[PDB]
Amino acid sequence: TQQEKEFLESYPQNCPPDALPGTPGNLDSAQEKALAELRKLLEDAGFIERLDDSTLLRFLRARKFDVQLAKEMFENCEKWRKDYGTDTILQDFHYDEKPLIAKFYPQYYHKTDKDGRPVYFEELGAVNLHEMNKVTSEERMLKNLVWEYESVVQYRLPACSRAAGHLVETSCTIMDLKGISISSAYSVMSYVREASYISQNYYPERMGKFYIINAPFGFSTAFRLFKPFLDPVTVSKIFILGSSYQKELLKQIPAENLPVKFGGKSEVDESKGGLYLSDIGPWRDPKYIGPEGEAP
Ligand SMILES: COC(=O)[C@@H]1C[C@H]2c3ccc([N+](=O)[O-])c4c3[C@H](C[C@@H]2N(C)C1)CN4C(=O)OCC(Cl)(Cl)Cl
Repeated sequence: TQQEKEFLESYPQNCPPDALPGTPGNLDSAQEKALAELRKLLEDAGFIERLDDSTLLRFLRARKFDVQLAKEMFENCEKWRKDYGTDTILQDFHYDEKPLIAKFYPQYYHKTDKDGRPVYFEELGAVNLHEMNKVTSEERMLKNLVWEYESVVQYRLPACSRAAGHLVETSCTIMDLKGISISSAYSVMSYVREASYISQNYYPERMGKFYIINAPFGFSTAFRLFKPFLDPVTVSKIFILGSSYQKELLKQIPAENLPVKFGGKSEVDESKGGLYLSDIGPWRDPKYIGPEGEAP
């Protein structure tokens, strides 16, 4: 439609030249041929939405540029979007529980990284599902996850792209394991498995950086010993850190963007919900909000 054209022209469209190959603005002739092919197949099948360069190149990158497999992945995602109701979830779903249960599984976005990525915080080690299940269900926790993802697509990434001066496609995740136990790890395992399935199949190439902090000794030790056998791309994206994580985070996230509790300088009003109920970032700055309007 013409409104989506205005939306896609409302923010920078190119990744920086030193980003990964196959990203927007950094295609060779082979990759460019694959995008046009993939696009032709999907139009011929009757798809109209989500055929912009950024979306298609993400599915291509997830399947090593195999057009047929990327089309299959796109078709699986679109089927889920119809069954789950994802295209209207921002209107349909209302997580009014959140103020009651946020402290039992803290999840919040807060500002951006040095590359413009919105930073997502998950205090998994604090999880208390026994108390969380008094108020809400796992199905509603997953709806809230998809709601956030959709809010990242529609609102946070376009604002982050404008604030950074280049296309921003991905998040930066900080997962805090402080307080995790074997018991609580098993309790959250079903949720995490569902979340990962959704992320990997329906949001490919949206993970930019993933930091685990306060990892227990045995978990941390395994990654240290197997890091040499891991893809150097993987090693640049995924970090398993112990209790001295502050300096590593500050290399990735400006001090004024990183919350105090994690070694930064960024502060929020603890009397008005604190970080758990906050959603601070460029997507709340009118200078960086385009025709999509401001996020809910
Ligand atoms: C619209 O896009 C968004 O809103 C992003 C998408 C989301 C995401 C996409 C894909 C994967 N993924 O491909 O797997 C993945 C995530 C998780 C974190 C990301 N953001 C917090 C939100 C982490 N994540 C994952 O599963 O974590 C396990 C590993 Cl493999 Cl990193 Cl240890």
